[PDB]
Amino acid sequence: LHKEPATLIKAIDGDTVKLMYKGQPMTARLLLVDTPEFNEKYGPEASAFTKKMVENAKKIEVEFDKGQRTDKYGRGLAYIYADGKMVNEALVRQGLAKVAYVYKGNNTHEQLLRKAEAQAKKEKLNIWS
Ligand SMILES: Cc1cn([C@H]2C[C@H](OP(=O)(O)O)[C@@H](COP(=O)(O)O)O2)c(=O)[nH]c1=O
Ligand SMILES: [Ca+2]
Repeated sequence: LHKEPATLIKAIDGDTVKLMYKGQPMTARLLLVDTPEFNEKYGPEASAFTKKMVENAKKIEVEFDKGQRTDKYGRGLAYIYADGKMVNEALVRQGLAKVAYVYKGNNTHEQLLRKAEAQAKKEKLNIWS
């Protein structure tokens, strides 16, 4: 896998961000995770976390996995990094997302995110509290 540069356009919610990628807008949905809806517990906290992470980054990168790059709603599917830190992993490690939507052939970072989830769960953080 490889990390490609992109520019933040706007944060959207806990697991969706709008990026300028190769000069065109992309609504990127984070691979392998599920954040609560804004009307669910920890929803606002998940949105706030991702917004702060992407808005404070000097450098955002997009990394597609090996399988499909667009979902059935027209969103890009990727791992997003903010100054070298993966947003997908950070959300999970904070108990603000669960590992979810794990489809064959787009699951490179599955083990990594499940490690994170295990720690968040042990710590009873947020969703796991
Ligand atoms: C993360 C991810 C979501 N999706 C789709 C599945 C869900 O639509 P379906 O329920 O109609 O199958 C939806 C959930 O997105 P959100 O959690 O953003 O609402 O996004 C993918 O198809 N592939 C993915 O890798
Ligand atoms: Ca969601």
